Amino acid sequence: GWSDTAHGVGEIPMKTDLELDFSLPSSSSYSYRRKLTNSIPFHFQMEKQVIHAEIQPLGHWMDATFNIKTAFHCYGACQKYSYPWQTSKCFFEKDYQYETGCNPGDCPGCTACGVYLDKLKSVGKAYKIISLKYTRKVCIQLGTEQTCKHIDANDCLVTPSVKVCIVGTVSKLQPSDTLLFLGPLEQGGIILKQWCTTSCAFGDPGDIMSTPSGMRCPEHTGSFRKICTTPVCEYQGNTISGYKRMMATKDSFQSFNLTEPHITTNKLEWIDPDGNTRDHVNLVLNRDVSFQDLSDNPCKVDLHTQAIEGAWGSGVGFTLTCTVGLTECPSFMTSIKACDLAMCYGSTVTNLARGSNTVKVVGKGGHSGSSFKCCHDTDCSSEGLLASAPHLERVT
Amino acid sequence: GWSDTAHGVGEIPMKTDLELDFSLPSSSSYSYRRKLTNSIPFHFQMEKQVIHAEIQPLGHWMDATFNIKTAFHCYGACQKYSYPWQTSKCFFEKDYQYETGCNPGDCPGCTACGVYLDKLKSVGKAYKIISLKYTRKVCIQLGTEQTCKHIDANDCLVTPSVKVCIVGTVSKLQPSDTLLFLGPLEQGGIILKQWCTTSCAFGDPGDIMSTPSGMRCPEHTGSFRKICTTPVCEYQGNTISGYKRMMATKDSFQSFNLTEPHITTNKLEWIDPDGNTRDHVNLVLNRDVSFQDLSDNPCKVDLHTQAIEGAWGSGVGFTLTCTVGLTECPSFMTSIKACDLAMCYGSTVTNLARGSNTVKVVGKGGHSGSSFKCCHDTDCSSEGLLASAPHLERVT
Amino acid sequence: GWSDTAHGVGEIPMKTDLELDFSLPSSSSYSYRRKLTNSIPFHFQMEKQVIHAEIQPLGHWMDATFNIKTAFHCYGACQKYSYPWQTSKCFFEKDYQYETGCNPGDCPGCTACGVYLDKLKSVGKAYKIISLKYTRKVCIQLGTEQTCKHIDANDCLVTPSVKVCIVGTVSKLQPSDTLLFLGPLEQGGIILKQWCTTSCAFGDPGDIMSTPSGMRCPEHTGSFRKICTTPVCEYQGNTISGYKRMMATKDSFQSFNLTEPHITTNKLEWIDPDGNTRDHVNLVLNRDVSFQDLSDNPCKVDLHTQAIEGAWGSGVGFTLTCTVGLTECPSFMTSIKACDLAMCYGSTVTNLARGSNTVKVVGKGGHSGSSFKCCHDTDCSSEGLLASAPHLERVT
Ligand SMILES: *[C@@H]1O[C@H](CO)[C@@H](O[C@@H]2O[C@H](CO)[C@@H](O[C@@H]3O[C@H](CO[C@H]4O[C@H](CO)[C@@H](O)[C@H](O)[C@@H]4O)[C@@H](O)[C@H](O)[C@@H]3O)[C@H](O)[C@H]2NC(C)=O)[C@H](O)[C@H]1NC(C)=O
Ligand SMILES: *[C@@H]1O[C@H](CO)[C@@H](O[C@@H]2O[C@H](CO)[C@@H](O[C@@H]3O[C@H](CO[C@H]4O[C@H](CO)[C@@H](O)[C@H](O)[C@@H]4O)[C@@H](O)[C@H](O)[C@@H]3O)[C@H](O)[C@H]2NC(C)=O)[C@H](O)[C@H]1NC(C)=O
Ligand SMILES: *[C@@H]1O[C@H](CO)[C@@H](O[C@@H]2O[C@H](CO)[C@@H](O[C@@H]3O[C@H](CO[C@H]4O[C@H](CO)[C@@H](O)[C@H](O)[C@@H]4O)[C@@H](O)[C@H](O)[C@@H]3O)[C@H](O)[C@H]2NC(C)=O)[C@H](O)[C@H]1NC(C)=O
Repeated sequence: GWSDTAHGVGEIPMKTDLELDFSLPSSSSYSYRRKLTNSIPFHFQMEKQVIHAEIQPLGHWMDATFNIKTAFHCYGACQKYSYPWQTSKCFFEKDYQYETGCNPGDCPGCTACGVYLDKLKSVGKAYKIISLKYTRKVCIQLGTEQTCKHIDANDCLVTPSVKVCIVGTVSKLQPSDTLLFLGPLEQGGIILKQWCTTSCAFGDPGDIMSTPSGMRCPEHTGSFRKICTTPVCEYQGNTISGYKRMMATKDSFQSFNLTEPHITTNKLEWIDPDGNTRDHVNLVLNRDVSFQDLSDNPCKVDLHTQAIEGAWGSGVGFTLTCTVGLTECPSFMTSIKACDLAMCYGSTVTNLARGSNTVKVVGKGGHSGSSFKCCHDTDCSSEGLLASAPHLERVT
Repeated sequence: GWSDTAHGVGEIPMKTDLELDFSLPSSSSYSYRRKLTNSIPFHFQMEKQVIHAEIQPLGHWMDATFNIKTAFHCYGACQKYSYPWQTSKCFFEKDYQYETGCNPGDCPGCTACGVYLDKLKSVGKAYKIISLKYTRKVCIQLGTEQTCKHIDANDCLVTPSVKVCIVGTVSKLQPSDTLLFLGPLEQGGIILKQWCTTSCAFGDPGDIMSTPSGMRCPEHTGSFRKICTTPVCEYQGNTISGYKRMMATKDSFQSFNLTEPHITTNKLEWIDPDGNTRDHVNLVLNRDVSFQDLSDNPCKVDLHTQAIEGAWGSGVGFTLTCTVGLTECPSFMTSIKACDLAMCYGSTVTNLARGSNTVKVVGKGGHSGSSFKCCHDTDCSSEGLLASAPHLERVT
Repeated sequence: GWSDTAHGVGEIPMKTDLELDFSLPSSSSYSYRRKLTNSIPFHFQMEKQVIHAEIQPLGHWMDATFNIKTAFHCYGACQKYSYPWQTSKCFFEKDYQYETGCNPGDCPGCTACGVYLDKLKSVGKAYKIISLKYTRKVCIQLGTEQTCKHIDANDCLVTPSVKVCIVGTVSKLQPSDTLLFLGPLEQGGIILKQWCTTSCAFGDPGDIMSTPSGMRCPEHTGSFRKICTTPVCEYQGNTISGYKRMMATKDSFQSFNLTEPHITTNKLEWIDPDGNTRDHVNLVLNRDVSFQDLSDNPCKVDLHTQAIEGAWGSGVGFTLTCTVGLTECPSFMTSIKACDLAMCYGSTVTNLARGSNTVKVVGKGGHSGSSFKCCHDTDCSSEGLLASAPHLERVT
């Protein structure tokens, strides 16, 4: 039956006017100009590849000094007086109250132990990658008709007589990677496969995180001990911060650079300047009547967003229930996408029958204000649906 | 010399009857029907891509409550009486016996500390990915001759006059990834790059694991302390379970969905419903006498499984020593595979000489009952060999 | 304008003499011989793929036994006497001096605790992967003119009349992976995604590391306690070494084998014997005057290395400032590379104008003696620059 999922052409090579087959750096453009005989001008322009990363913003990674202080007062109870470290942003406290052999002179009590972090200094911003999308802008002008589109990696553009396909194993960054920028985005980031998430301890990568909703403080896994002169508190645990431990071995981690980067709340956009990342590009110009666009179809698709579940800004994603009506075709195998005002975040291939169908699409990314709509090609539903906030909370 | 490792054709494009070049979603089929002139019917059917993951079954991940109880009895010795927590599936015990200042009234002893987990609830099944294989079923009918085969990704099918090649960077899942299904497989899983393996502590991802051979209990890394009234036990360590720590930040991890999934002891089979994963498909129909199958060869290959070492169900794999006899050809460069009744798990390219050769193939996956045989194309040895059980034991 | 970044050709398929399109194992060669009519001999030889991994050498991973000893002497002070474990390569010490109820008989003192590791045995060498590069040697002989080059994956070779392109999702190993060889390289390695780097504790993968600059000892995160007869030291912490914990579950990790491997200080070179890794190969022989090499250009490029910053042997890399003069062309979009005597480590695509330009290239890898030069094609600067030593130190 009919289907538009195949993005490509059927051709007779004998009838092909021109074929291009080359490898191009991701960071390179390409321009080709030849006059086609009848003279007909012909222009093929491919732009630099653009990386689109849906990111979770993690805030500022913090450096700090580890401190422990004892406070022994002979007065009654431990809670009745408070202690100097309790003004710190992050402190962990243990109180040895009404226990014993340990009384210093003049005291016939409370022994307050306190570990806290001060000299807090931001060392860079961190982002966790939800999804990655690689696109290139391609413009084709055959005579007086121009066609421009943004082509995804491993996808093809089909015009009445030109087919342009890209194929590239471009994938240095991975989803759920953690990007750390010690400076402005322009100066590049560091990829960290290890970054604390479910069990952030002091000294872990990402231990102290200054977020917009306040500070996020690491647990101290060491053990306390009361020494018995006035008692002194002792802590057996990690003293050195996660930042200092990473910088000491910093050259162990993978960097990645960014040219002209643009950033929003949930998305990072740049061009990778590494000229070694190459994809394969194939262009075929074939003006014969037998040059068939494989995606041609007389089918019509009506879209309505039925329901939504799941979260925005999540590597788990959201699930979008679509009501897809099909007319003018007995069946039609196609792709239905989840898109908002900005762009799309996921697609599902279904086999549609005459009449109404129900189609569920899993999207990944988006923000609080994204109104995700069911989309086909450039046709989306009239209405969109907001998703739930993502669960990204330390348990502490 | 001769060689069948190249899966493809040499053609004259002028003599090509038809060429198809398109990108297709992994989750999409494709059908093409054109009448070839002489009329000759021609049908090209490509099916959805099927993901084959050799998995290590890890059992049920468990949620639990952390408990600590003290038991002080004045009677002699600590071992002589046992304690209530010792019926729990997972408990860790420390006994302060015959030590000191700490005696409560009426006692002129044993102080039993016990941390244990109860309210154990299964929260999902977990699997570690050994290997990944992406296949598509392709059927070609030129006139009255039909050819169907399952093509691996980045491989080609060659018929007397048709060449079909697939090229796809399809690889979202990675080997040694950990898949967690909070529900039935149908409802999808979560990818976890961090999952405890060599040092499972309480609070780690995968801390409490209910396996078929019984329970697998996490270590508690905290420290004990006897407080001195009857003595009270104190524990400085993580109280919150790994499950609760992950759910609190669940939206941080990558999901993956599965359509019509099928599961065995060591293998998970499904179709990825994400329509954004696209591979490149190229078909060439060329009926000219100069259309040469590059893998054509008059060579004959005899197979015998010599020995085996290594383990089934292991990402390290097993090594299969093959005795490969070659006749009717001076040399022959080919691929020798390790396959069982179900399918194949690895292949090795060698350069064979006239007579007997020894060829070692590394396979990954399989199960206890798999009888791995040396195979060439569809020809395998008569006899197979069982492999060793995999070493997948916590040290505890 | 002009550009040589596109490695490929523009052709008329009708005028094509011969086209090859096949998939080949990475571990396979290929040879094709046909006589071209006028007879003209034609030879196309493709060699096995070669993996080039820039590695950071980590030294010998060590197995050990965990020991704890108490030393109580009644004499004055703890420092005045030293203790037997202090000859061990790795020991961690805690001294309970001048504290209290605990005095054994004949003593009216010092209680020395000592945890140490002995029976140290090397269990294998470990390497962290900086970067990966996949190359194949390809030779083309059309009549009396031969052209040989080493082609990178996803790149094309262009001769006056032949175009050879490779496209392959070949990427089992990943950058910043950790390779462990329990034996000689020939016998294969194990990939470890978890390998301690910023917080190496006893029991972590890679806990005890014998490096050329001496030993690297793990921290012991447990807690000490003085028991009160002469006092006994107690340690609550992990007793079992990282090696023993991995071997107990060894079959959980991914292996990779190596044929004829060659190793230097900063680079590992081999051929992957897995015959399932396949890339796509396309050859086009087209001797028509319209067969245009897309990289043809009359431009000339002068090179001078301006400055360098960053480190050799680092997954973060070094930044190379190049002075690139352009003559004979108004503009020229090209690739400028960072290479030393051995090979290249990175490239940057720029748009050059008439006259002098400044171009910054990020390289990854190299060694202490590498003199990195700015390069274009096979033309490099006369002078090179040394980079800084990488920061790869445990904080301890
Ligand atoms: C591609 O990305 C790379 C990583 O994102 C970029 O590397 C960065 O390049 C900058 C610019 O040179 C370096 O900054 C330099 O730092 C050194 C040393 O300073 C360090 O030490 C002091 C003292 O402890 C400390 O206070 C600093 O904060 C630093 O930690 C200075 O001497 C220089 O003058 C300059 O400030 C970065 O260090 C470096 N990043 C890393 C991780 O090494 C690279 O430049 C990018 N290249 C391009 C072309 O975009
Ligand atoms: C693709 O895969 C995704 C992940 O595998 C799928 O996401 C899952 O979708 C189901 C169906 O809606 C969700 O189940 C819902 O859960 C919410 C909330 O329940 C949670 O909280 C309660 C209370 O704490 C707890 O008891 C539960 O166990 C849950 O933890 C309910 O309100 C709903 O009625 C429904 O039960 C899953 O939560 C969700 N998974 C995740 C990880 O979020 C997705 O549906 C798949 N899509 C397709 C098309 O296959
Ligand atoms: C591809 O790579 C694989 C991994 O690098 C290779 O697997 C290795 O193959 C060798 C050769 O057979 C095995 O060595 C064998 O070990 C067993 C058991 O010995 C173990 O136990 C003892 C006692 O505890 C201990 O002392 C040893 O050190 C071992 O830990 C012996 O019975 C055999 O005689 C032989 O020595 C390796 O064990 C195995 N590696 C792993 C991780 O299992 C594989 O051979 C490679 N194949 C090719 C074709 O290159």
